[PDB]
Amino acid sequence: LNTPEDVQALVSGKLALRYAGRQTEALKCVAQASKNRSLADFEKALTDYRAELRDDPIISTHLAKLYDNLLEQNLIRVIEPFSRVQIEHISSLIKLSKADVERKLSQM
Amino acid sequence: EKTREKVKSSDEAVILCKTAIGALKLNIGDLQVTKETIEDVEEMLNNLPGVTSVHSRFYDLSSKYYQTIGNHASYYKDALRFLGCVDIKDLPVSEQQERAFTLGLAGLLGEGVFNFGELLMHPVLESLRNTDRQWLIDTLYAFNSGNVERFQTLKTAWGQQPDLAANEAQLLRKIQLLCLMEMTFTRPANHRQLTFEEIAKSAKITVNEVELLVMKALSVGLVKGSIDEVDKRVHMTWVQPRVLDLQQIKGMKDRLEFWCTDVKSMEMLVEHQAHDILT
Amino acid sequence: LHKNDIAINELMKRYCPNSVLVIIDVKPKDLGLPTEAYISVEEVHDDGTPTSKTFEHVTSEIGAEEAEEVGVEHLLRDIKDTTVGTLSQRITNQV
Amino acid sequence: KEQNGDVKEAASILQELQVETYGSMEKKERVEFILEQMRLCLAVKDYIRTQIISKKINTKFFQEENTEKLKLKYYNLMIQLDQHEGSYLSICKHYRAIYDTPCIQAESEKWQQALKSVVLYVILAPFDNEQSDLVHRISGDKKLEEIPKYKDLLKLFTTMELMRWSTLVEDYGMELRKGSLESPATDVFGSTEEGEKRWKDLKNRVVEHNIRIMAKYYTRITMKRMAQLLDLSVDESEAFLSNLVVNKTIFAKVDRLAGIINFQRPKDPNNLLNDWSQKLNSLMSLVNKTTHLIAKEEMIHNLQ
Repeated sequence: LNTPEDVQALVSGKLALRYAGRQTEALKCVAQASKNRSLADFEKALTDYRAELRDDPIISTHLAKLYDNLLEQNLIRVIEPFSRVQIEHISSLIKLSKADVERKLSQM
Repeated sequence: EKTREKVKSSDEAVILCKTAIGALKLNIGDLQVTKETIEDVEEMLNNLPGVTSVHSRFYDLSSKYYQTIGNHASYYKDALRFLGCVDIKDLPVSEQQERAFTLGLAGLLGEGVFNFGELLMHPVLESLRNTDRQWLIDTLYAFNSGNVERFQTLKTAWGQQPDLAANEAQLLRKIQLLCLMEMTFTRPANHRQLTFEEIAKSAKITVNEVELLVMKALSVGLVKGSIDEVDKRVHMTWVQPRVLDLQQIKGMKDRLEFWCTDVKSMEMLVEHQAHDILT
Repeated sequence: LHKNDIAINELMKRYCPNSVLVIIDVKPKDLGLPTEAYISVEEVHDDGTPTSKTFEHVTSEIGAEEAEEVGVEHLLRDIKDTTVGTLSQRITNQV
Repeated sequence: KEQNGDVKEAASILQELQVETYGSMEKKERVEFILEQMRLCLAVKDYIRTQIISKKINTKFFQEENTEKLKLKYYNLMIQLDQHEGSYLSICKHYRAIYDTPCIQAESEKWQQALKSVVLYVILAPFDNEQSDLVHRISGDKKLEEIPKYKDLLKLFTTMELMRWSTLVEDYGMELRKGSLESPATDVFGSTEEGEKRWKDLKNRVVEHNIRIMAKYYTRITMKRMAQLLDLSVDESEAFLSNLVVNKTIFAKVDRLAGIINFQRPKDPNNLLNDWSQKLNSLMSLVNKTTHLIAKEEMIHNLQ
């Protein structure tokens, strides 16, 4: 529903704190990751809890928050191309994280 | 005040009252009363401004308003009221030529129209121009036609020592718009792209000021140009023109009749091909 | 026009303060539209002369009104309506 | 007032900050008590709690028509409310509500700093229409244009033409030492924790001063020439122009290819206005050429 404020406020809910565990750490870390849209935070905290990430087989939600954010990320990184573009106009403009973060942009 | 309160005479008593205020305003001071009643003169001149005596006295009070400094640039219009007011010389030439002297000086001191050699086929100044110092007119022509000959545009500092350094950078701006009329007026048609050497050479300025120059011309609003400086070579649009010379009347006849009879002749050729299918 | 026309103009600008003249031609062959408009205002002059009261050429046209051509296009009878596709363009070209 | 405010705080008075609006509203003591918690929430320092209680402030739109100068003396507290955290368009009506008592008062220095504080937030306010005609309204003032630094302010806004940041450092950093009013120049520039953020907003002003006229102009200039006419270098150009291409409402054009850019932003979808402008303008001017050149030729042969 993309209201991470209420996700934070309802993991601050009393009965969720009654029924807490490690999956609530997954919910809180991915909640902060979507709260601030640090896609590196998203990837890192996502892959930290992969064994509990299996219980959501809809990871299309997760890689579509990656994707459906990356669309407007490539929109804000496609308008700055006429402000001052830097070296390798197609594959050094983005965040460029962890050894060629492409095969996604070119894939799209 | 007596001959204003008892006199409502039919041959324009109110404007002669206001010019009496103007002509004896010479002692009462000229800042408390100038705006109010001197502006009230042309407020009351709303019937028919064709007396030319009230208009010459109106120049006299508006020129005292020019003395008590407000709007140096209004002196060109105040010249359009004195130069406008007088037609035949009706006062001694032996004071008129010094009036033309200080008229050129004070029209130089007000820089709003920046083409002050606009009307110089005007008799009751040109008969003074050919009796005053002959180079002051030629340096008005160095602000009218061409922005070079440092002899002229520095002889205006040689002869006229005061009141030039107080306007020197703005006079450099005036010669830097004189290049803007030159480059599309005198040169062959436009060249479509005009180099930094050209503007800087007529401007006698560096490379890194013609940019400020062409933006300042846009702030003035005489040219709608595209600032072509990928090559430092500037592209041209419409400019507010300068005075068409006699030789420029002739060269205008040349390129204009070139256009006229070429378009007319090739038009008759197109119609000569289009002549066969009328029926 | 002639120089008496300003006296005509200003002598009839007393009823309404504007009186626009109309040049016409009873034998027109070379002109375009007969209707012409002047107005008598002043710019006074560059030399600011004593009242250079000038006729000022206002733009003009032939007007238009619905069903005033009932007589006209029935009378003239010679009109080739809608010659788009033939020779009107070259008449405009020549002229 | 036991401890004049310890951690014992509004936990006993937020219960009381909602009652009197329902029993019997008195139009002054409710105001004199609704001012009491903005200094409490400056100690809380939560500015969204300060706008909870400012939501309780601005639910009292019936504010004028009192007995006396008390609301006109409330206004200093009403502006102490949103001096710092007041948003950069809220400062428009807020820092013109600072002026309601200096219209009435008989001071000329508190009125002078009232004028310089009704004008020095124009720098703070982002590019808008209400600001742009607000400075059309407040211009033509009585003692505001008497400050040549306000002539600098307006000169930085009329056609704008370029600016040098260091000449601005001169003209508006000699005002932080020269004193006639001293408190608004402190609050905007002399301060650090917010005044230096307003220095950053002044850097926004100098770079948007660049970008506005360079979006108006510069078709086919290069890039190092661009940065040296920006008065800020090429890495400073990518910083200072990335943070205004995030404005994402100005379309510009740059390329590298060796370090050379170009322009003409819409890629010219026109063969239409060429015909429109060129031919309609020229042909109608030429049909005027008959109607008025032969008019003047007939005039000059009336007078011959």
